Amino acid sequence: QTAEVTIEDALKVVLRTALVHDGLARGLRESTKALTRGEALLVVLVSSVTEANIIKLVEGLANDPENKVPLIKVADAKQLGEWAGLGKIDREGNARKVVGASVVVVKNWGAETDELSMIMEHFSQ
RNA sequence: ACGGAAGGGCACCACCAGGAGUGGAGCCUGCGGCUUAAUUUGACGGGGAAACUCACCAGGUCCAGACACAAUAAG
Repeated sequence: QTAEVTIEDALKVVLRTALVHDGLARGLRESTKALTRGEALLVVLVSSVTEANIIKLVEGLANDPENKVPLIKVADAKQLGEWAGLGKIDREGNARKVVGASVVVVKNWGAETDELSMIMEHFSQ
């Protein structure tokens, strides 16, 4: 469905603070295995991943989702890597560069419970 | 200080009178020695002793570096 900027930013900060809570699965494989075991409480998929194959497989389970499968889209790959600790680590004075991720799962919420509840309930519409 | 000048004790780790002996024998056990891949080692070691005790040998295994720092990395 139609993705807004508030939704995507609140989402990347959800990945940011639920990353600290030791509750993420950062990668295509770890997130697909996260969704096969019923461990994904919310999944984040990047809207700019070049190869569409694995996505054409995840977009078949996105258009027809299960009762325990909520998803949501972000804007870029390198940045969704960044908020998951990967991609980049940029704070007021410090910087460190890695490479960006395609999809990331939130297994344990913790410090972002009401935020992932809001994000998942506004994607219900 | 030192005496190997002399004088006393005062003693079965000294001598008399003995007693039992040991040293000779086989076996035990400790020390040295040689031999050994090692025959662990101190000068009784609570040192009793096939694993343990092993501290010595022939080989087969693990587990290494706090960290800092440069690349990689999430496709």
